[PDB]
Amino acid sequence: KVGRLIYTAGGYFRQSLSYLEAYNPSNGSWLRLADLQVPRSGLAGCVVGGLLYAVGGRNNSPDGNTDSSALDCYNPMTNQWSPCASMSVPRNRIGVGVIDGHIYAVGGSHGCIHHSSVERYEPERDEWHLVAPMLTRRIGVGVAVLNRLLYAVGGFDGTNRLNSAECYYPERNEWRMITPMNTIRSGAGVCVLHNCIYAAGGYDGQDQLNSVERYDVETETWTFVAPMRHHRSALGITVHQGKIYVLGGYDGHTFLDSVECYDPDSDTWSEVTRMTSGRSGVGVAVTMEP
Ligand SMILES: COc1cccc(S(=O)(=O)N(CC(=O)O)c2cccc(-n3ncc(C(=O)O)c3[C@H]3C[C@@H]3c3ccccc3)c2)c1
Repeated sequence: KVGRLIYTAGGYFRQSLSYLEAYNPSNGSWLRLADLQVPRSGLAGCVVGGLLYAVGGRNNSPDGNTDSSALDCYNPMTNQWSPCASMSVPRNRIGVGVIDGHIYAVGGSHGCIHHSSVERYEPERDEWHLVAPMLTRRIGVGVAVLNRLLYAVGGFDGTNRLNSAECYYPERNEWRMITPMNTIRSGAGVCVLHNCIYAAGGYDGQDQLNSVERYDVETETWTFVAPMRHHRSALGITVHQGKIYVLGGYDGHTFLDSVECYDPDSDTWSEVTRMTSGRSGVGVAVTMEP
């Protein structure tokens, strides 16, 4: 369990970014690691087998906006990125989750197209295949996995921001609606802690949010917990040693460098570190130090 870092990849400030940086909660240090081969914002990060994956996004640059179908793999042992097989379609503002060593890519946008499609990556075979699509088109969708079920939360369907959510049951290759959130959220951070799916922040169509609510998969209720100190949309999120960490985002005025940490035992947030520069739309995941 020792030696794990919080990795943040890509993001946005003025343009899409190629940064890969890793925070050590044990000593407060940040490390700058190998840049992404292509700058990307609106991507998602995940880890399988100790390897860090960067999935989808968009390269917003002065000379273009290119939505990404890319899957790239970072090995901390080598400090090198390697391309993997690309997805069927570009997916900006994507959500991803891992079930039993397989990466699920959910939703996202391609130009004005809002995807309901979903595809699954097999790392050993380096292949993507489409699975059943969601019941709703969703970009800026939050995704997390609990008890080998995959949850897609909120987002934007092309017309409305959403409080709805749904769950994918792999053995039936089927999606079902779950209880909707209390709050409309696009671009929230979604993660799993204990027996709940948490949705932190986002944009409700009017303001960036500091509220946080959690879905109890047993009781099927959404309950608010303590709000974050900072309102933020397009934040990064992960869980580490029983606590939630939120990284960066946009508060309506500033691209935040703030990293906050939620303690579920006390139901409190605290500010634990700052990123090296403010940014939004990062991918985040946890694995061993390089
Ligand atoms: C002012 O500049 C910025 C401020 C913050 C972030 C960024 S971003 O570069 O990181 N980026 C932006 C990109 O992909 O082009 C991005 C990435 C992931 C999630 C979201 N996100 N969060 C809420 C909503 C919403 O409006 O419902 C959306 C975004 C998708 C939805 C949207 C966009 C346009 C019109 C309607 C709806 C955005 C830029």
